[PDB]
Amino acid sequence: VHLTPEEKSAVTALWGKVNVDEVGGEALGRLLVVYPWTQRFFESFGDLSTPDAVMGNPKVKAHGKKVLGAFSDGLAHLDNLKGTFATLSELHCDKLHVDPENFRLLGNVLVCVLAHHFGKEFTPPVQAAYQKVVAGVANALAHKYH
Amino acid sequence: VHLTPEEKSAVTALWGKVNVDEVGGEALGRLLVVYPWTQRFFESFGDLSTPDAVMGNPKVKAHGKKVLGAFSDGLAHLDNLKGTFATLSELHCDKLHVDPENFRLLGNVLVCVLAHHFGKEFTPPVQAAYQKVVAGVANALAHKYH
Amino acid sequence: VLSPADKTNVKAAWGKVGAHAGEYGAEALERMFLSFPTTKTYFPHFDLSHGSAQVKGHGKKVADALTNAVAHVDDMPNALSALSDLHAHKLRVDPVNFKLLSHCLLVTLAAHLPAEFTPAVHASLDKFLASVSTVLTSKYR
Amino acid sequence: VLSPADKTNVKAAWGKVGAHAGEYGAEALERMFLSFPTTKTYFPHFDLSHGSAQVKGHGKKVADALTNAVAHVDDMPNALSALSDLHAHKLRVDPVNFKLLSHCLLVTLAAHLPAEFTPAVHASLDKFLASVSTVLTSKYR
Ligand code: HEM
Ligand code: HEM
Ligand code: COH
Ligand code: COH
Repeated sequence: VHLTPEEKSAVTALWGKVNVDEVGGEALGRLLVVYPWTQRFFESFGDLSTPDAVMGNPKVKAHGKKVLGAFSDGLAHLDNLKGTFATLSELHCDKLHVDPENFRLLGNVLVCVLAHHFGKEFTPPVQAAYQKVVAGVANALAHKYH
Repeated sequence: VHLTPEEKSAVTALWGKVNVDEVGGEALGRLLVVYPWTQRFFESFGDLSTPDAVMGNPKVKAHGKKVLGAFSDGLAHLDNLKGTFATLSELHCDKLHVDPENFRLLGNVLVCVLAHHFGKEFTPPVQAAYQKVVAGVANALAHKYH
Repeated sequence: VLSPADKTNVKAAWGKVGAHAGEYGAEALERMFLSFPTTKTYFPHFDLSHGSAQVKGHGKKVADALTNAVAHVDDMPNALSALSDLHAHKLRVDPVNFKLLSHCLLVTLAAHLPAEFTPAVHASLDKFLASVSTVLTSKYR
Repeated sequence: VLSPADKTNVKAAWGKVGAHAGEYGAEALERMFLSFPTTKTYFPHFDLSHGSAQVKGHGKKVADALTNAVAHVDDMPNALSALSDLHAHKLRVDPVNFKLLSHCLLVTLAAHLPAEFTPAVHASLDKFLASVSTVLTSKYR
């Protein structure tokens, strides 16, 4: 995607402070709580019946970390998100059968989690820059659906 | 966008049978009837109070003809819609303040109009080719919004 | 909210659909899978090639539910209660895909009902399919 | 449909907003104009620069309507009746834009409410803003 250099250094600076394991676990857990039909893909994961059960489930936290890890690696290649995520795009279509609308919902939950975590440091221009990035990563992950 | 030569020749073939003035009048009038909030740009145009008033309004007909003629000239440049509609995108943002969701609603009403006009010749592969073209035109007209 | 005039227009149009409801139901599913390939992620267990018995079967089931909703258009929450539990708790289709099947059902009706698909009936049918989508989406959270 | 727990979670969270409701409404609008630039097409007559009195004035109106919706959360169609007339017949805001403001509102509440914006309160607030959005677009057609 196309970020102005002051949007790129807003995204970069904020992300140096993110504990990927902790924010990942929170973003995937809040996805499964706020939009519970996304639990569809995870019934091998255990008890997902209350908010407290989802946020403390160890397989949600482990998977959350896996997901934000691969998202982190895409922040390093913001000039060609489609090439970075082509293999995972193909895997989420052909093998996991994940409706790409789920990537957009996680994108917006991750902006809520960053806002919750960083408070007044997550200013309206920094949010704007992270909304272009998570729309770009959603886009990249949907590209090889067929 | 990206159409295969068999999807390009199916779009091209069917459009050779379109009366652009008549289908324009019908598509913009059905946009204004089915989704009445799109009438907000057009109170300069007179009586839009009932379905029959909308569909017989000569200004709605004249505007539908102008809109669909620019669409038609855009089917000759399917390789480069963004370049072809860049000035019209700027104009619809800066001067006419048209929410780009109106181009996606017009694109879906244009596909129901082609289906009504062409009946069983509008097959499921032909529809799929025209959905890519109208999503591409909507994208192109939304591209220089800021 | 469906106006009484919308209910008259939906009953007239779906009246003409009549016995072809099952066949139109399958055509709309096939138009959905070709036009919007991301909806195929909810049917990985189906043969989705043209004319398969699974799609024609499913088409007939979609169509009988819409016939049930037209017959009870004043009482669609109670009429589709079983179907809104099934999509909310078991299938869990993301709500964005109901708009994609409604558009392909509308396109299929357009292509088969040349005399009946007037502007006002198009409006009323779009509005009816959005109310069915809202009811099937009601109990998701 | 808001459960008794969702209403308790929205009244608690909006209670702790209290007097800052106005300031949080303006911040949510600013967030919406920068993140989703297409929503600026409904405000060509405003100064949308940072700190604008027009956005702050507008923000306070949005927030007072949401405070009125929380107080009347069992009877939101009648409380918000004049505002659904207004957005349906005069402003005529496309319905997709309500989901963009609702997300920005949630981000604003998240940024100002570190302890209250629990995963369960987040769910309840998202359901509440979707119910306000459904009422404000009820009369569009
Ligand atoms: C106009 C709205 C729709 C109607 C009326 C409708 C109706 C139905 C009906 C009647 C069934 C069969 C239930 C049974 O066996 O008792 C069903 C199943 C199902 N629906 Fe829906 N549906 C709608 C929209 C959707 C959409 C939007 C999708 C996904 C793109 C979807 C995906 C499914 C799937 C996965 C099944 C299960 C099929 C199987 O396992 O055989 N439905 N629907
Ligand atoms: C949570 C949803 C919303 C609430 C509660 C809300 C509330 C209001 C209120 C209270 C007013 C002022 C009414 C008056 O003048 O008496 C208003 C006006 C307006 N709203 Fe909304 N609104 C919402 C969503 C939207 C959205 C999503 C848009 C556009 C992106 C929008 C565009 C407008 C505009 C254009 C005005 C008029 C501004 C002016 O000319 O002064 N509103 N809204
Ligand atoms: C709610 C659906 C959902 C979403 C939003 C989502 C969003 C994202 C996303 C966007 C930010 C990225 C970067 C990833 C990245 C990944 N996902 Co998904 N995934 C999702 C459902 C899954 C599931 C399902 C698996 C498989 C886990 C398992 O049980 O093996 C998966 C696996 C993965 C893996 C592991 C693949 C392997 O070969 O082992 C990576 C990494 N991903 N995912
Ligand atoms: C519902 C809003 C709507 C839609 C969907 C829409 C969709 C489309 C569209 C999608 C296929 C195309 C290619 C066009 C193409 C055009 N539009 Co619009 N336009 C719209 C509202 C307008 C308005 C309003 C104007 C100004 C008309 C006037 O001033 O007479 C406009 C003007 C134009 C013009 C004239 C430009 C000039 O030089 O004056 C063209 C060409 N367009 N428009």
